[PDB]
Amino acid sequence: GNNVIGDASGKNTSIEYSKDIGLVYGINSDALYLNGSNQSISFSNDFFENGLTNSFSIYFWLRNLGKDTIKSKLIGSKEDNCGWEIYFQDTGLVFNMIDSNGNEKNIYLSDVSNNSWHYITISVDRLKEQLLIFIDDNLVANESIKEILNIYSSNIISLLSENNPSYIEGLTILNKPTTSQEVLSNYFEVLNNSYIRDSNEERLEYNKTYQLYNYVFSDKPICEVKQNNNIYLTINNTNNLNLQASKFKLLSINPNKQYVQKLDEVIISVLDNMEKYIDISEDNRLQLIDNKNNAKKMIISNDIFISNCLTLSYNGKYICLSMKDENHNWMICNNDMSKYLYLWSFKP
Amino acid sequence: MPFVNKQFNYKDPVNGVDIAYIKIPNAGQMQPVKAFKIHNKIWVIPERDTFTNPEEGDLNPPPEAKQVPVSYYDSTYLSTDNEKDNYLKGVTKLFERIYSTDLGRMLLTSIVRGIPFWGGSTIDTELKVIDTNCINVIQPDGSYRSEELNLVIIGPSADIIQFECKSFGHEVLNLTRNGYGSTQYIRFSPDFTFGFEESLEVDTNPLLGAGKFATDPAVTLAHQLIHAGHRLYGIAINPNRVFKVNTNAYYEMSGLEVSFEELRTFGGHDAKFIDSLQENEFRLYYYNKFKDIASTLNKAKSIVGTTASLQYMKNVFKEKYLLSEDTSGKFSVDKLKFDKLYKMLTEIYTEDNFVKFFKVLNAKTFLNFDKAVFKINIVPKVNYTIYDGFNLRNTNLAANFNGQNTEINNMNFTKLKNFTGLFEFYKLLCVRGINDLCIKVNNWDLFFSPSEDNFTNDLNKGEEITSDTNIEAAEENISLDLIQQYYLTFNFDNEPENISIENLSSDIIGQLELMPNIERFPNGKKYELDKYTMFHYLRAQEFEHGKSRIALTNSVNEALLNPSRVYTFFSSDYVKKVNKATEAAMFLGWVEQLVYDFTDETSEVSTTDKIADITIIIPYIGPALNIGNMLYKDDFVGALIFSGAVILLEFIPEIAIPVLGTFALVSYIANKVLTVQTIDNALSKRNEKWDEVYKYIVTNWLAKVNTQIDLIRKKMKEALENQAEATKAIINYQYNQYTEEEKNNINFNIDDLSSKLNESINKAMININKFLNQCSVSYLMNSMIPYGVKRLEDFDASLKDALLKYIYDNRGTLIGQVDRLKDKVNNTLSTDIPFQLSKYVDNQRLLSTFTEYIKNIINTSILNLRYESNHLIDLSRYASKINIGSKVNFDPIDKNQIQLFNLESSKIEVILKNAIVYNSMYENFSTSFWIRIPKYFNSISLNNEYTIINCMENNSGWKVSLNYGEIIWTLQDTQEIKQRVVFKYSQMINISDYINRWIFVTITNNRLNNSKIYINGRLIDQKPISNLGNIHASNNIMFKLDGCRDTHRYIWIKYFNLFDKELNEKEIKDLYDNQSNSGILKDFWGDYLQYDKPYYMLNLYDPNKYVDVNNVGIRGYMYLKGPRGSVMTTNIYLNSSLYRGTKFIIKKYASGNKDNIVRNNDRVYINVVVKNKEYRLATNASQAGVEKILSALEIPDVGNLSQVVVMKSKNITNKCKMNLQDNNGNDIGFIGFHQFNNIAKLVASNWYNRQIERSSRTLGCSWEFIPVDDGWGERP
Amino acid sequence: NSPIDTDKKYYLWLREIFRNYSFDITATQEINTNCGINKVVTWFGKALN
Amino acid sequence: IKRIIQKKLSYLIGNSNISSDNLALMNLTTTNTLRDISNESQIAMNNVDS
Amino acid sequence: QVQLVESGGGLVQVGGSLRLSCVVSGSDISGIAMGWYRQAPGKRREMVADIFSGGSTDYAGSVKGRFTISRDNAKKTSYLQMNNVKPEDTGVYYCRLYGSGDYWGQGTQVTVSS
Ligand SMILES: [Mg+2]
Ligand SMILES: [Mg+2]
Ligand SMILES: [Zn+2]
Repeated sequence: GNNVIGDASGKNTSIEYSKDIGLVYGINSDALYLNGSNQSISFSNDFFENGLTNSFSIYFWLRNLGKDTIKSKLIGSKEDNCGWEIYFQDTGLVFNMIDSNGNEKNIYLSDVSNNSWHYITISVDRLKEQLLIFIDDNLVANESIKEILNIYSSNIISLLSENNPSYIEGLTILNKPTTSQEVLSNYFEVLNNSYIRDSNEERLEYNKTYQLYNYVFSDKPICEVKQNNNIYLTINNTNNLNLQASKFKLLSINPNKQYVQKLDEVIISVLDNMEKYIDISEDNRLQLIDNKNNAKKMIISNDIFISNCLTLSYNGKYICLSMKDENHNWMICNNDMSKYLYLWSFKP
Repeated sequence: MPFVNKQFNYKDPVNGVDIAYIKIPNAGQMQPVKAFKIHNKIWVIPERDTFTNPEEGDLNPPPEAKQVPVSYYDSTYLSTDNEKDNYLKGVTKLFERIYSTDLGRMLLTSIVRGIPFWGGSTIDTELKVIDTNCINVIQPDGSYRSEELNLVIIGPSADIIQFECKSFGHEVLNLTRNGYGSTQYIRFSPDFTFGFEESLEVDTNPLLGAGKFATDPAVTLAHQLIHAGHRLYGIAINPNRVFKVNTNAYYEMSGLEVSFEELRTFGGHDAKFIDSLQENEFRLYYYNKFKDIASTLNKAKSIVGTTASLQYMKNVFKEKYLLSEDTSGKFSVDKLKFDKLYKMLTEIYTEDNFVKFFKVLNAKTFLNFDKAVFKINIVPKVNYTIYDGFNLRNTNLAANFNGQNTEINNMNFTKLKNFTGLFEFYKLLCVRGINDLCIKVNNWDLFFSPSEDNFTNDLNKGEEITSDTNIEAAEENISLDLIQQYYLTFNFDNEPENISIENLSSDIIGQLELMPNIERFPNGKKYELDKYTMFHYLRAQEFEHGKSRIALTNSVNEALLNPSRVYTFFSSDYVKKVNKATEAAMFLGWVEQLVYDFTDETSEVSTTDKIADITIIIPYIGPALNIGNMLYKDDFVGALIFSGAVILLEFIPEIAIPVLGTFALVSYIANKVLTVQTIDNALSKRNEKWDEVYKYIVTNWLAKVNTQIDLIRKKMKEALENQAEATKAIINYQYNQYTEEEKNNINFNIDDLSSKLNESINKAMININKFLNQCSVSYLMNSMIPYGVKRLEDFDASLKDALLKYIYDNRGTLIGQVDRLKDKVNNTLSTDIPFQLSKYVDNQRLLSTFTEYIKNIINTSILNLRYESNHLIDLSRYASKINIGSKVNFDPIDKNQIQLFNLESSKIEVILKNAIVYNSMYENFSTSFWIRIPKYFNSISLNNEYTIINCMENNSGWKVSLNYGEIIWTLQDTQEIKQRVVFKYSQMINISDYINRWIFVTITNNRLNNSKIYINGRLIDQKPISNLGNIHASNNIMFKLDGCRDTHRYIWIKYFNLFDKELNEKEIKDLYDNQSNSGILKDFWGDYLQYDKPYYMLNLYDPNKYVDVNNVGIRGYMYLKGPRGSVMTTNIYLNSSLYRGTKFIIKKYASGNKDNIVRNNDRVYINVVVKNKEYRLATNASQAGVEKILSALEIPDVGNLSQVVVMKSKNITNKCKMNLQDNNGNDIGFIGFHQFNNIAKLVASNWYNRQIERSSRTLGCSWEFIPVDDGWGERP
Repeated sequence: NSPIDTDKKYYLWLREIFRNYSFDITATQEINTNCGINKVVTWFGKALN
Repeated sequence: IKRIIQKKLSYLIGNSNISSDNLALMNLTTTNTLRDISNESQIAMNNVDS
Repeated sequence: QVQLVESGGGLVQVGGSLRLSCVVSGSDISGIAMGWYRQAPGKRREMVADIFSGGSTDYAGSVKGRFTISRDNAKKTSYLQMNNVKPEDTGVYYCRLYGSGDYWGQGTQVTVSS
């Protein structure tokens, strides 16, 4: 009967948030959800006003429900057209950093508002006059801030997220600059907490409806087709042959366990006329069948360095796509394909 | 499923189908030659080329030597039938190796179905074959059959190693450039290969071999096959498109001839030397050529000269060119399909991608010119395999590309004289009277300076933004998954038939396609210079082999004017030490000091925190190549910090980015939709403009700047090699000066010293590669990109003004939306598109840097013992032999954990490869493993040393032994001089981190300084081993308790590793944290935390307390009670009682599998054992106070109380956390303790959730599960 | 130089002062000793003679 | 270092053409800069200790 | 829409010279190759010359050394200078812009008379 929001830095950080802000699990911990209309949260600290010589770092996990594209304030310490602000704009973010003399840094980061989690990192280094901006594991901006002098702003940082309902997790502010290694280390550590994720890097759930995509054919969904009066799975090679995308639901051996984890034994269900279950044929090729008892239990895992993709195996033989055949690329259980063919992803 | 479906021998009788004498097109009359059809449209003629070109019917050398770096001539080569059989089998083997790979399979398939076009008919309504695309095959009955084909492989011309694609041309058609295509004849020899120098791979392979590396012939064949594939589809780039170079400066080369076709064929960074403008130009040109072919097929009405139907030929060419056939049968070229085909033939068919597929070492660029020629023999399977090449698997040749090293795999490569003699093409550089001192500098040792006209652009040409203005897609870098995407949609089914064609004439008449007349670039051009050049500094470090003692000298002058003087950029103290006469008794210590100083100076790195994009600086680069100017190395460091990377360049490159072409917007009256679409298209084309200028700057950087840095890097490698060779020469003179008696008493192996200097140079080159790469990237980021960004911002300002005027002009049309469009324009154009290097260059992804570090650690392991499938094997590339004893016990839960008892049958033997056994005096090496040593109980273990790991041979080698609280490492040379290092842990301690717990042991051995022993990643002890001589380890490593007098003694051990280098503290810490299995919780001893297992409890804040239960029920509680007490055996052990207090049992709640292993974030129940019976840990979350007192309840009485526990594993991974949660998924808090009056009760507290991980305040909720173990074994 | 008159000029001066003092007071250099690698303070010798 | 910075600051506030509100902003920024200088000095003392 | 308009064709005596020109409207023709083809009566339209935006030229066999193809990107025009004409050079000459479409001209007749 309570939602606890606080600061664990041990400093004099004062937090004031709207009473009705919800918490939903994100990557590692619960994340604040802002509805974008009346929910906001402010952090107060004498260090947040920045200045002329202080170096600092900002990093957080953001998942935006990017409906609109107008310039809206997301988060920043802005007062007398001075300081810094991250805005929502177009398909992504905009970093604005302006000083008391008028020198400005307006940088557009593209492709962030795809309703998927992203790890945003900003590092302002005054000793080296260097600005670093990272999204996920890529260094998206390296700039020289030799021209930016005094960004003395308010001692409050106001997370507003105007006009865009969004999720924010793990907001962390440091008084030192960040190196690219540190960004990669934080990203990859936080990412593997034994949980499997969907296309949006949200936790994979049992008994939920998804659509399956292969890493190589990221935009071609997995569909179903009949060959010898029993039904198999393949991708849509012949452009829109009207093979509609198949509906997938994972089932665990446990009545409980809403969420999928590493090394889990799962069975796959497909919403055809009846609930069709996944089985391995004699030619190592996957097929849909009628009876639950014959469904094969596969062990599900993922790669540490690919955040939104997962792997499936049966008796050590992993699941991938076959060669051109019909033209149809069959789902097969074989270990003689390239590594990139074994990564799959689910989209709700 | 082989590409060549028949075993071909040169003495096989002719049959006229696949083995027969043939005559191909020729200038006049040609003698028929025996040829073999190895695949459809693929013939091989094991004959020297004296017939394809009538001007080259002579195998003797040409009148003037070819202007190529490496050339070899032998008029007797490929004359005997044995040579021809060897040639045929080698070509067959190379074709099989290419076809085995995915990319090569696609390449050969595309070559086969790319039949040359039937464009020989003068009448547009007919299809006539071209004679020059066919051959005549003599049948046994004496008749000849004319047959069309695609590819012929023949031997080389006069120059044996000059491989190229030839094709017979046409009277008016340029078959290789009009989309038609012609039959391709490739000059190739599989009995010879090139030899090149490489230093980039030391970052991932620090054990790289020394000297030259040999190119895999399969790569060269694939290169020529890609040329043939470009020519067969008629998309070969015009051979007069040449990357012009400046040849006027003293540092610039006298001349270079490279074609745009060759750059396209290479791929990687070489293909990026071409700007995007000319690439689009080429694509559209060949697109319209394909459309020409489509229209020719459409207007066709009949076929001539064959029995095959017209429709069949139309279908064949439809599949060759991927033409789209409509409902009426008319052919057309789809832009999408042509994109796929052109991209596959040009950007995927590259030498770089074949290098990636073949897994062999090869030059990253064409500017890494070849340096030698080697005779080879690839036919025997013991020398070369279809799947591995020279790098034979499970051998010494598999690792570090040692199969391609001409010195390690020396029996496979025989050096031959380079007919391009020394300094054949050169420049004469003279220093003005410091008379003149002049040096000849080889042409290919000079600087590649691309001309400005190569980088043409229309950035200054404005565009007209229309509502129909097309927005372009991305330009995806050719990655392996895209290659797989094309591989999975590739059609390997259809192969064109070998149809019956009308017989041609007996002698096919035809000549090759005309080559442009190339001028021999000037040679021997003399330059008069006022300053010593980098070439002079590099030349001063060279010397000639002989008897005379060469002496080092810091005066470049004196070194240049004396053969017996060698310049060195080292300190003057080094010069004095090396040049001194050393006595015999002091020889070995002298050599050791010289090695130490060499490694110290070469590995010298100065970190800087003052400039942004550069973090390290190597100072000796200053005096090594006279980079910049001035006296000391401090000048180099200071000037590098002050000026930037520009000092490293030999010529300042022009980066000329003009005013960007403004957009002109067309006006649509009374039309809202098309006007807003025009605005949006203008903004999108602006984004495209940002990307275009960025790409142009990256191309200019790759061609003008990065090449200079690469040459500097190569010359640094050369300078280090020169210094090492000079020092070795002086040391070996000194050794040979002795009477042979002193030479008997001193065991000196100069090859060992050469090795040692080689890996010292490898480390120095790791540092140099990192530094010079950083310099090149810094110059791109700071000195060239900003000119762009300025021009781009000016373009944004102009576009903003033009747009705002456009919107205010259509103010009536955009009624109401004036504000929204104004805001869109202002906000989009007020920002900057940041330049991301990972977008345009494949090298600079951060994940690849992490991968490089991990690989560098991995590739140093000469032995890696791991349990895979059902056997314990060696995961190293050497793949040593493992003999497992009958009584070796593997843990059923974690089979990597090996138990060794004090029995003769409980033993593990590793038979090492002969190339990885230790026999040296200078080679550093390391070992690491996890060991669990049980507590000692008997006094017989007192003063009883027993070996567990043995690598001793005749009292020489190394051993790991154990004693009472002692882990002992013992090194011993062949002279029985031995050194021991020890880690001591006491058994007289309350709670021990080592007794019966998993311990990560690491021993590093620097042959010059010390042997160090680390425990759990922390340095523990060190002993000087510099006084040790030659050590000869054992051919096998023995894991067995040897000499242990305790009959019941055993050990546990896992993750053994033997490395060929000295690990530093950082690397050992990385290994310790890597091998921790951080995803799985651990018990107190270090094993896997398990379900349904009773564990006594420890609290890490107060280890002297144990969990006890005051009373069972909701009204009771559990608290920490002390003291634990002490268990002891006098003079042996005195420890705190670990089996005291209540027990916990972890129960599965939401487990998705059945393995009884508690992983991280597992939702579990917890039972409490009181009076040997289980209760449930639970609490009432609705009681007042954040601290919720925990209680042990009857299992049927829990009801709806808070019981769901989330487990957490924090780093071994001994630290365990337990977050309590009710049945609604809410947090109750972590389980620790809180003070109520006297008693510290077990409490779920949400205050722990408010604390950052690893903080001291989290040590109260950190727990240690202790199960009963036979290594501890006190009374439960 | 011209004496500081605008607030910008003072910001430039103060930033350079801070950066130079930062580089001076935090000057370290890693060296090899018989005990291993040590992070030596650069100015120590000039500080206490 | 702090005395030099404070002397220059006080001199500029005493006699210069900068606007009063600007001078106030400068005072605030200089206070934060002194905090940063103290942090750097602390780093230096930790370095000498180690 | 892109438009190609040729001009300069006429009848010409053996060994004479004739200049063909072609102007473009609707595209900048920067970084776009151009070409001149000819169609003889009853034969297929054949390539005569090609010129790239950088200025590189590529000729056919029967036409090399007698014809010269040039271009001006600024004036958006392609030229074909025919020197030492021979009776085989008679036919309809067409200009082509190797662009996003099959951009052809109307065609102008050249007749070599003797
Ligand atoms: Mg509730
Ligand atoms: Mg307390
Ligand atoms: Zn080539």
